Amino acid sequence: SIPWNLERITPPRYRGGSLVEVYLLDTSIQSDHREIEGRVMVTDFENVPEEQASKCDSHGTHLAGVVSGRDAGVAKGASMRSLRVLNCQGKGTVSGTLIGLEFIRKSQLVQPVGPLVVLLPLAGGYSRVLNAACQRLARAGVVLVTAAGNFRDDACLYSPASAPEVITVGATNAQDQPVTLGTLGTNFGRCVDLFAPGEDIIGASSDCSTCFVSQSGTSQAAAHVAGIAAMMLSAEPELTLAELRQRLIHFSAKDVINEAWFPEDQRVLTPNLVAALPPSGWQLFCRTVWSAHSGPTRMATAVARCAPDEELLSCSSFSRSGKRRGERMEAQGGKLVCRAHNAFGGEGVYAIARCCLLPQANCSVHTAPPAEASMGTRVHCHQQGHVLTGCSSHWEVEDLPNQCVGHREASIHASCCHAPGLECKVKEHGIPAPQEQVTVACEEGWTLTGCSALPGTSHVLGAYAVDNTCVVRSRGAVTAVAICCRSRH
Amino acid sequence: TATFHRCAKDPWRLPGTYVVVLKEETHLSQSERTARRLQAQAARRGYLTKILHVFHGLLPGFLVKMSGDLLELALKLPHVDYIEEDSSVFAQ
Repeated sequence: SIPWNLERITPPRYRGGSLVEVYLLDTSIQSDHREIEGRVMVTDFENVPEEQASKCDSHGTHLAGVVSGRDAGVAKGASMRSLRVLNCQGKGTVSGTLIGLEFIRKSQLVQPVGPLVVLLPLAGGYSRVLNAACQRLARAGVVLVTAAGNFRDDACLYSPASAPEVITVGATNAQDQPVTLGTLGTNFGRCVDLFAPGEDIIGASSDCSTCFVSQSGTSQAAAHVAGIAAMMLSAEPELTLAELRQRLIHFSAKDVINEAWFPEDQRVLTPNLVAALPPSGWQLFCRTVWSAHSGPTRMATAVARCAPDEELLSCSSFSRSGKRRGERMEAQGGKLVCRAHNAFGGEGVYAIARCCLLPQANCSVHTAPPAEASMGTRVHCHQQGHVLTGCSSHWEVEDLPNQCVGHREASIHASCCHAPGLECKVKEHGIPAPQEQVTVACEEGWTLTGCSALPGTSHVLGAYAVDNTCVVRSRGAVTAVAICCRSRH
Repeated sequence: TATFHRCAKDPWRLPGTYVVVLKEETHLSQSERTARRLQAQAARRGYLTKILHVFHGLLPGFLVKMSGDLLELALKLPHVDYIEEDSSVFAQ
């Protein structure tokens, strides 16, 4: 009797979000439906293009039910306010959505409440102004959850999906696989943060006040995360956007999606995560941030940045062709970023950042230039009490304990932090004949902070952290090297 | 120097309406005078315009119904950061 999707987001151990309000920008809704009656308030804001109450109310009514519905909701009896920005055929405009977002911000200024989650179950093409408006509203301290989009495409090409400071949600089904929708289906890619149940989702039907219908889509999926976020914020009202995103990632089910469904290039870029509520001491959260592809230009660099309240603990790079000049950790505005260099004749590279929540942290980078005509380039965290959390390396040519080692022709960069509460170890795995990739994983209860390939003459395409596993990609032998840390209390 | 943008998905474009986005610092009062200045300059050139909405709260600027002929002119208005042609969004 428990709907598959509500069971699916239930953690392995488990016992609303009442001080949180959720805003919904969608179609009009049947507010007196028994699932939501009394808990959803219609603002009567409307801004919709020109084109039956039940048909018109269908999409928004269902979504309101998914978030907060009395029987089939995620955050049963959480408060919602709804704005109408989609018409009866489910169509809206960017300007309309802009005005709705502005309306939410004005209301908050006029009458402040607690944490606000804004659900945007809609998508259009990439929009500079819509993305800026979402970024702005997020920097004002609001949480935005949006649909990845249903075009079986890279979500970075749509908005608000592609806006970096919103949480973008793809749809998976009861088999934990990406949802197909006609000839299309859930979007994917590095602009998608995680997936959630988005097929055969039962919820309020606007056909009648007690009726129910089953719907599919990344809107439904986004509704699940909006409700999960409402619950997380109710329990921990002080969470920042970065802290909330790291928890969503951490409490998600890992690696249950079969990546073969995605096109080849998008498999590394797409988080294999299906959302779940927390099971409900301090511990170390890290996440992997992929940059936009740098592009083919000769002096092209890709940059991966952490949130302001995160630390960058390591930096790797990847290229499909393998034509790359590595990566470096550098400071911008006084925050370290991850910067990768394309090979002059290459198609481009990704920079890949490992971003962690480490408050009691003073970190820094140590760099040594190429040693040349030596064994190799070395550098290490020299002072006592400091731990190495990542190694990086970048070179200028086209041909070639607490310590990082690099090729004799490359510069070497170590990330060093003073964090006494922290313990780290290095685990290595080498494969003589790499079939395609070599991986090594941190032990259960440890967090991967750093992932790299042991230097040599291997034609490695690069390396990246996938959750707590270090992956090195190859075209002697190839060795994956993971740096793992955990708190000690 | 201000730039112009429209949806790369052609069928999703809504020409004839534009979002004029002003520089971050721009104050509501300046936004309103910029919009009045556009209508006036537009009028001297024979063009009807309609200011559908002035933004304050997240993003300074305004929504204007006008011919695209006026975009070069609008891009030279004071305080303009960029202008984006409106486009469609769809329930997912």
